[PDB]
Amino acid sequence: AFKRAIIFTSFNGFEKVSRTEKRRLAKIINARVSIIDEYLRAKDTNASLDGQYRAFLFNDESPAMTEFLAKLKAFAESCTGISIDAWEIEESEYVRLPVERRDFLAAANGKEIFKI
Amino acid sequence: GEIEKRQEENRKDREKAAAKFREYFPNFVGEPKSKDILKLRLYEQQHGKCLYSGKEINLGRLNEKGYVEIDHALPFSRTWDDSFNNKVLVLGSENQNKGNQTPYEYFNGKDNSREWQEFKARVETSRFPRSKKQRILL
Repeated sequence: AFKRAIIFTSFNGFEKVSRTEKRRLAKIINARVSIIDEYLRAKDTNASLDGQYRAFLFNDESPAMTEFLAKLKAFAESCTGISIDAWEIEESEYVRLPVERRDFLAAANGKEIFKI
Repeated sequence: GEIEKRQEENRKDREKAAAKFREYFPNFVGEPKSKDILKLRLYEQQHGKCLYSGKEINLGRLNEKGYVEIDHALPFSRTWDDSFNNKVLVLGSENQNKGNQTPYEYFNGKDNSREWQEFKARVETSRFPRSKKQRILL
């Protein structure tokens, strides 16, 4: 079945996240990004990563979704000031939501996977 | 080298894109062609919706003949040949009355119809290149 991994990354705490933590996050993200979903591309910056939702399309018949989620979670767990919250939502429900604030709404409307 | 560099960058882009395509569509026969990838990219760029009707596209059926099609939003009277990028994804059952009209024409732009307004809203919240958005809206 088609699903979206909804991911929300936020920089908690004033003990700023290092530039290399940002780089590591942007790389885990960009591993899933292709020309199909070029908009999802991440940079190692506040503007690109802090308080941003990203919605990653998966066919869950593939082990890919779980591998991706596993990497993000392990990564957040190694960090002190990068919080990651993850939800799943079925694609048929996702594409039915409004375009405006879609991912925020998918996050309110989906099943929560984890929050670190 | 510059040609060779470009070749190799384009192979990498396309392998990455094909890989996702195969993940999504494990029962699809053959390697995806450029047009198959393009249906998927326009599906994403249009937030999963037919650009003319605003109807949801069943991604499961994306490769079904008849179901969705790539159309030229404009006839060749506004693009001699290939000066555009104005390819849009539309459901099969929503693009027959259009003929050779532009979207402005077809959707009653001069009257500022509510359906013109909706079409315009779908174009502008799309992820199409800025220039594509403009071409499409006459």
